[PDB]
Amino acid sequence: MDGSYAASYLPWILIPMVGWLFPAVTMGLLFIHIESEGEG
Amino acid sequence: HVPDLAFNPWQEIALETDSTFADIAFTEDPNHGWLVGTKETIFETTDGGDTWEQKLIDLGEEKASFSAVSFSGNEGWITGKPSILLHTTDGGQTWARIPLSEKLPGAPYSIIALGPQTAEMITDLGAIYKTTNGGKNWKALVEGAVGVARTIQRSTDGRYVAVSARGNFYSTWAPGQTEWTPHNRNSSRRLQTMGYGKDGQLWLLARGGQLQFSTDPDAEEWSDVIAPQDKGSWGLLDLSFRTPEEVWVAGASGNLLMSQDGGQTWAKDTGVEDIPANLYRVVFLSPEKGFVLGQDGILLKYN
Amino acid sequence: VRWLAVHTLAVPSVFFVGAIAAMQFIQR
Amino acid sequence: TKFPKFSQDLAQDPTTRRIWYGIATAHDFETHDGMTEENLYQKIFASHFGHIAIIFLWTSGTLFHVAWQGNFEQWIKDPLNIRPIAHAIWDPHFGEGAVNAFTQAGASNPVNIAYSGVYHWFYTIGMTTNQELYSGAVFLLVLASLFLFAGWLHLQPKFRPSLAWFKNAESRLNHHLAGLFGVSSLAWAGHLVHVAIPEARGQHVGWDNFLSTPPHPAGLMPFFTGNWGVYAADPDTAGHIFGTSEGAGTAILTFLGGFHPQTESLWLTDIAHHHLAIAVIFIIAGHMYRTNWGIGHSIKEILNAHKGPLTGAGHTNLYDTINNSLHFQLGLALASLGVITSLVAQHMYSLPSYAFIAQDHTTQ
Amino acid sequence: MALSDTQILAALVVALLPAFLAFRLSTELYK
Amino acid sequence: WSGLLLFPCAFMALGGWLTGTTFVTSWYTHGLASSYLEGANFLTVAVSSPADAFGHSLLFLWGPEAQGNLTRWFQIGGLWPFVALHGAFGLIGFMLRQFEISRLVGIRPYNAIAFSGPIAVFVSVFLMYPLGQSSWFFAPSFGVAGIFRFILFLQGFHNWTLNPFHMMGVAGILGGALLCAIHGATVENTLYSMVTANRFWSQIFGIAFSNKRWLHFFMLFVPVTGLWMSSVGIVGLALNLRAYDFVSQELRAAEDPEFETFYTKNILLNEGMRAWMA
Amino acid sequence: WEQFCQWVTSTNNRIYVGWFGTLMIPTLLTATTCFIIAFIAAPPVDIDGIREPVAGSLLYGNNIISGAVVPSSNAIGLHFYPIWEAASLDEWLYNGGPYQLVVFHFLIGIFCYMGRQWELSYRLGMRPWICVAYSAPVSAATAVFLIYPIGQGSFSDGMPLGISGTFNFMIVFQAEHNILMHPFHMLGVAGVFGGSLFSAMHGSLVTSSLVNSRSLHFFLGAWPVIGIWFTAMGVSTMAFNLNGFNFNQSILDSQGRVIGTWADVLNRANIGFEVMHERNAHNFPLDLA
Amino acid sequence: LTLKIAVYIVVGLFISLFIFGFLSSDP
Ligand code: CLA
Ligand code: CLA
Ligand code: CLA
Ligand code: CLA
Ligand SMILES: C=Cc1c(C)c2cc3nc(c4c5[nH]c(cc6nc(cc1[nH]2)C(C)=C6CC)c(C)c5C(=O)[C@@H]4C(=O)OC)[C@@H](CCC(=O)OC/C=C(\C)CCC[C@H](C)CCC[C@H](C)CCCC(C)C)[C@@H]3C
Ligand SMILES: CCCCCCCCCCCCCCCCCC(=O)OC[C@H](CO[C@@H]1O[C@H](CO)[C@H](O)[C@H](O)[C@H]1O)OC(=O)CCCCCCCCCCCCCCCCC
Ligand SMILES: CC1=C(/C=C/C(C)=C\C=C\C(C)=C/C=C/C=C(C)/C=C/C=C(C)/C=C/C2=C(C)C(=O)CCC2(C)C)C(C)(C)CCC1
Ligand SMILES: CC1=C(/C=C/C(C)=C/C=C/C(C)=C/C=C/C=C(C)/C=C/C=C(C)/C=C/C2=C(C)CCCC2(C)C)C(C)(C)CCC1
Ligand SMILES: [Fe+2]
Repeated sequence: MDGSYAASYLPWILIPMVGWLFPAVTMGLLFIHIESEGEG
Repeated sequence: HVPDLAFNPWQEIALETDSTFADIAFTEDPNHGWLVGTKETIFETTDGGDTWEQKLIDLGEEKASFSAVSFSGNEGWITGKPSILLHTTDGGQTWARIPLSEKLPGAPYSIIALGPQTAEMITDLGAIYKTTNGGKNWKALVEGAVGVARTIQRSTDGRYVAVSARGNFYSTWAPGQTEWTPHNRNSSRRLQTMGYGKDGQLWLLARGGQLQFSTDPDAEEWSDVIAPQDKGSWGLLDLSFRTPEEVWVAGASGNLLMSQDGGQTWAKDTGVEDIPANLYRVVFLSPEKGFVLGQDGILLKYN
Repeated sequence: VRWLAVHTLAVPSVFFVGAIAAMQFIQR
Repeated sequence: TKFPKFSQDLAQDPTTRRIWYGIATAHDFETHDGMTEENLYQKIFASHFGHIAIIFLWTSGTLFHVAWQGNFEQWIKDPLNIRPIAHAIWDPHFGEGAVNAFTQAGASNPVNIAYSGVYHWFYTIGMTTNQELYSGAVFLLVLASLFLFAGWLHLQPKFRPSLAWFKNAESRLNHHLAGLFGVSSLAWAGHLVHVAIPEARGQHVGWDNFLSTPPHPAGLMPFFTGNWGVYAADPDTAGHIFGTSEGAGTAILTFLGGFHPQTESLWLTDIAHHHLAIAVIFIIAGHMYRTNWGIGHSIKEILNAHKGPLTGAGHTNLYDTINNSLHFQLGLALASLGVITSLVAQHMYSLPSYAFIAQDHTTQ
Repeated sequence: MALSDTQILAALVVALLPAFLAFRLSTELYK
Repeated sequence: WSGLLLFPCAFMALGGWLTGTTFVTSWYTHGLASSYLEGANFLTVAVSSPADAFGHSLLFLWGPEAQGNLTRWFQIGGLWPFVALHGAFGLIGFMLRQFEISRLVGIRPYNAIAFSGPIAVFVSVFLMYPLGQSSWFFAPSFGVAGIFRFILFLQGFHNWTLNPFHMMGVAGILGGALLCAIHGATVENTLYSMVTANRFWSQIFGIAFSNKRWLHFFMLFVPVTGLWMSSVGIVGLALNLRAYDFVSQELRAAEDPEFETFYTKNILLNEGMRAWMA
Repeated sequence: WEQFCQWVTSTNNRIYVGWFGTLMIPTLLTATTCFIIAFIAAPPVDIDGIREPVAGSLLYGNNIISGAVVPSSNAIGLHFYPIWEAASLDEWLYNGGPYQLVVFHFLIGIFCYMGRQWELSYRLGMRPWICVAYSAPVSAATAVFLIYPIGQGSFSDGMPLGISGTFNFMIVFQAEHNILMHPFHMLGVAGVFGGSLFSAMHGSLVTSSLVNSRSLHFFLGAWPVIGIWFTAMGVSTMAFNLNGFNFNQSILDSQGRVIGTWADVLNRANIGFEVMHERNAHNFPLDLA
Repeated sequence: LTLKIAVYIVVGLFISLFIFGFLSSDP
């Protein structure tokens, strides 16, 4: 997909990060945090 | 404005000097009293501070500014920067200068006479010496320096508090310690003065006339900020207790204020505000005999 | 050439970023 | 298990209920373990800062995406035919049929069509080029940054407010009525007078030349002398074309009433006098409650005085009840906000303010 | 006229700041 | 030609800096953790200077200070000389690169004479000062915090602010920034179009700009001259301390408790800072 | 009277005045006059409320470098201190009131200088980015001269109007706030460095050609202004006891002992600056005669 | 106190003149 707006390459990388990289990272960190034993 | 006061109990005296006042001391209640100022300004009185005459004393250098004067019974000591220490055993009729040891750490700051032939010596660099030989010898009580300091105050029981050179933090010393305990300031604003109250606790005055009271010996917890001038942001200078309950403070342009409830309410004394000087210290020898020392030879006597 | 001009910087950078990514976890 | 740190009963649960109930009771500060009143209020204050920052970021994003991928500068040239564009579409899962179908509004890529009616709002308040939209977006970003930093700072130990500062009802009411409502509405009336109306009459006014050109040919003289009727003289004619000087008046504060003949919306000068009068009323209202100068009413005395012979105690002790309870205040605020939101809908679908917004039926 | 790509990049750089401030505020609120 | 004489060296310097900032440690050179591996952040990480155990020896890989080993070569701190020397070589390579670009185009080389300032700054701050000092242990580190530490050390040991050369360098830097801002602002104002700006400055500032070439020369010349003088002052500090100390005021204030000057308080700060590290 | 206003707004005067100049000129002239008088012949202004008067006037034994208009006294605090609140002239002179008068009239003057710049720029028919650029030094001056004294709660710790006073103020600021580690002074440093870099590059390019430019000049002029804005905001934040990053003792071992980083050394240097001597238990001479 | 009054009238007349001139800008 492409568009005529300025900086058309920004969605190409920003959308995958907000769709794959960011969700994967935040769910990984949240899963790690919610399972850390002790220090209740 | 600020709440007013019912009266002015401070008799104004305009001494004949341009020096800045440093301290006062008295041997006996009606006997001759002495006051030390800047530029070798020593004044003597005979009627409890009502009449003062300048004692003209000169050394090789005319730049030995006296800082503290401590009199026990009749014995008397005068300490000033750069190093100068006068010791007398006749109330001050004759002054015998004791040449200070060349290994004195920094300049002298304050001295207190513990009794017959004793003197607790304090230097601005943070050295606590003691003599029991009348100046022949000196024994150190702390083996280190707190750095340059703005003010150092002595507790009633013997503790010492020293504010840093800029007010960023402070330090404390208790008897029997070879070091000093440093503490970051317990106020938002930088420290200006820190003193030991008559209650055995500490109090601090930061910039802008903010007054804070500690209610514990460790001084870790502190009460709320107390501003005697709420709207006005004058810089308060000194605090004192006429009674263990009544409080007095001194600031700039004669801003001498008085609190009947330990800082809760401050009433401005308009009687002495007209004085064209910045008051420096308030000393209450007794709940009836008090002196307010300011600039350019201006004194206030308590009636 | 352009091939080296890009690879000499690319081939260590991925190694290094993977290293730092793991160090972001090796901390106790 | 560490999570959730704010509750120990949930932290010792071995099942999956721990995670669900940790998410569920996260923002209920009133029942956390070892929660004090002061800390509760301070956490609420910081969180409210956070919601405000989020709102500003949301508005900035709306503005930015409209300015970037929209057709505002072409929408203004023909608001009755062109469709406003919300944001571009980048869906890798799209086929060719969807790509051809969604290349709408005379664009060159798949694109959405805005139905929030922001184009009408931006046109009505005098924004005519997308550079202004971009500047507004950046300014909103800066404002959100400032509010986030304010929350962080007023969370600090030495800037942490006291409990009594959170229970000063009189001062809060005075400041928020006079300042948050009165002053803000007065500034909005000033914006409409100084910028919006001249832009509606085909005059370009921006930061570069607003300090020079006066909104009226007689500036500030009649206001202080008392000749206010000058500002209401020579209003816009019924043949006025929005955005041009054709058949336009010079009056700034009028009570023309009704609708603009072309845009089918309320007259902007009516908006100006309306918001200005509202600002004056609010500023008078804001000087009602005494704070520390003796003058002013005290809410406790008012409530305890208005006792009734049929209600036994009347509105006695209600001040303490409302001041001590946060749920009471939240309920009152939610009721008021809901009532005025319904009012907003009812009085906006029938009295449109933004230009050409009545024609666009889907957005309405 | 339409925006320039430099404006978009500058907008992202500016938006970096509220991200850092928001992270700080969230970490402070976590305590 | 010489455009390929700096690329390998500059790339090696960059790679060395990147390797040092995340893997090597300053435990055996400064007793500190100065890379990402130990737990340091972006501001803290630094390629620390070599320890004070060798002197001015460069710690070569084939030199007997490391004997070909790599773990030793990193622990001894030879990565700092490696990075600094390769960076200086590449920087002079870019000097010659601008020189040869100007020669090829045929116009007078002015980008090179302007770029000369950074060359002098680098060779003076990072190379000549430690040479004048005892060893590399007092050389500045390749880090954000290391630079600040070096700055504070030079203030404590030299009163570098009171030096005329740093003063005129500060003036040059600030003047360059002011001229840059004013030129950009005036260009986007008149957006020829010089008569309007000239009249605006003649009526505002009185002493307006004679010509745009004159203004361009001035903005070219002020910061490069400031940097050159600052580098010359540092080099002097290495050889002969050029700090005009008013000992008359010092003696006047030593024994007079009623006299004080901000110079006296600066001297107090310097000597206390000296005494602070024993 | 209309002829006077016609001359005032005239774009033909040799040195422009404008309507902002009608208020700019008196304030600037007053500030210059009182600053010169205070620099030459001011009495020793005690600055910390203790018996250590500080002299910053030439007639009292100072050269050009050592001369500095002394800030107000700690006795004043933050209070407004005009002459009529002084019971006589000598107290006002000895309490640093000249400093307050200078700074207030000078701030008014620079604001009016901004106004005059914009007024001439718009009357000459030019889009006024010159004031957008000039706002940065004004913002920095306000932050370091008015915002910081209020945040710190007193006028005593303001920057003295002197070369040595500036250095002392900067060093004490670093000691008490750690400005170097604060991100906004780095933003300002990057701004000024980029300004110098762009100046050198643009001058070289123009002179080498002597016989995208729009956005080029725009960003060239915009980078340092943004940097100065950011550093002024940073100073204003530092005023209310906010500081830079404190990465000290942030790295431990398996047992709990601090390892230490360069930020730790920076903290140690700051502590060394804030107390100009050694620490405790460094063997004071035990016995003195 | 006469100096206070003089300064008051001086600054008041200055600001009043500035605001009066700004509101009747001839060009
Ligand atoms: C909250 C406001 C908001 C929203 C909902 C969107 C929505 C969108 N943006 Mg966008 N954007 C915004 C603000 C916003 N923008 C701002 C302020 C900027 C200026 C920096 C941008 C710059 C921007 C670019 C440059 C691009 C997008 C793109 C997109 C689209 C791809 C999905 C996405 O967001 O990831 C990408 C978007 C970002 C990474 C923007 C960062 C997020 C902003 C700055 C702040 C959001 C914080 C938010 C309040 C957090 C709420 C949390 C909540 C869910 C619990 C999507 C329609 C892409 C697009 O149009 O593809 C066709 C694209 O290339 N945006
Ligand atoms: C396989 C099906 C599929 C998939 C995967 C997508 C994927 C996408 N479509 Mg899409 N689309 C589809 C079918 C699909 N479409 C169909 C059938 C149609 C009808 C023709 C469309 C019509 C369509 C349009 C018209 C548009 C898209 C857009 C998009 C993109 C939006 C990116 C986004 O939402 O990120 C952000 C992700 C979200 C908002 C998801 C959040 C959802 C949860 C519930 C909220 C979070 C809750 C909770 C708090 C989460 C906790 C935190 C979490 C991280 C763990 C994305 C690539 C848009 C686009 O191009 O973007 C610029 C767009 O404008 N699509
Ligand atoms: C003049 C001084 C002043 C001002 C401006 C404010 C302003 C504010 N205070 Mg406040 N406050 C003040 C003094 C002031 N305070 C004092 C003196 C105290 C101590 C007694 C407090 C104590 C205090 C507390 C304890 C709290 C606040 C909060 C707030 C914020 C509320 C958030 C909000 O909805 O605002 C935005 C509101 C408006 C813009 C107006 C409301 C809109 C109404 C309903 C009319 C609708 C307008 C119009 C019809 C629609 C426009 C449509 C358009 C979009 C097209 C707000 C920014 C709260 C907060 O967290 O903020 C950080 C909070 O919890 N204040
Ligand atoms: C490489 C080293 C370096 C560099 C480049 C900088 C760079 C900078 N530092 Mg910094 N600093 C450093 C090391 C460094 N620092 C160190 C090591 C320390 C620790 C001691 C500090 C401590 C420090 C402090 C404490 C402060 C700075 C500030 C600044 C900024 C100066 C802003 C300024 O002057 O206001 C802009 C210029 C003016 C305000 C001048 C007035 C301009 C008006 C409008 C005109 C006046 C005209 C004049 C009166 C007469 C006209 C002349 C003629 C016509 C007659 C600048 C970004 C300051 C800052 O952040 O600024 C807010 C600041 O307060 N630094
Ligand atoms: C603020 C710092 C600063 C930086 C980062 C910088 C950087 C740059 N300016 C250049 C140019 C210039 N600079 C100029 C004037 C100026 N430049 C200045 C200040 C700087 N200039 C100043 C103050 C002036 C005014 C005199 C001119 C006139 C030019 C150019 O013509 C040129 C250009 O066209 O720019 C676009 C480029 C140099 C290319 C080169 O030599 O290739 C060789 C690259 C090498 C050798 C790699 C450098 C490695 C260094 C020396 C050692 C390693 C450093 C570590 C990796 C990083 C350590 C970081 C710590 C501080 C934490 C580069 C983009
Ligand atoms: C400190 C502030 C005090 C300043 C007061 C300044 C007021 C200035 C008035 C000057 C205006 C001159 C024109 C007036 C001449 C007579 C014209 C006339 O009859 O107008 C008649 C105008 C309308 O009549 C015609 O309308 C036509 C419309 O096209 C024309 O265009 C003109 O507007 C007018 O000729 O109507 C009014 O002005 C009626 C009076 C409005 C005044 C308010 C009273 C209405 C009751 C509402 C209650 C409000 C009470 C105030 C409460 C205050 C609460 C805080
Ligand atoms: C004072 C004063 C004087 C001079 C005043 C001068 C010279 C100027 C005054 C300007 C003022 C006082 C205020 C300007 C305010 C602007 C604000 C506050 C903007 C806020 C924007 C928000 C919050 C949201 C923005 C939005 C944008 C950008 C959008 O694009 C979508 C809509 C919306 C979401 C609304 C003098 C001394 C002469 C006389 C006495 C009065
Ligand atoms: C249980 C509870 C609660 C809840 C409840 C609710 C929330 C309620 C709601 C309610 C509502 C929500 C109500 C409403 C009301 C309304 C009204 C009451 C209205 C009125 C109106 C009127 C009266 C009008 C009139 C008129 C007309 C008709 C026309 C002309 C003009 C006028 C204005 C005159 C709370 C939290 C509070 C508290 C606690 C308990
Ligand atoms: Fe140019």
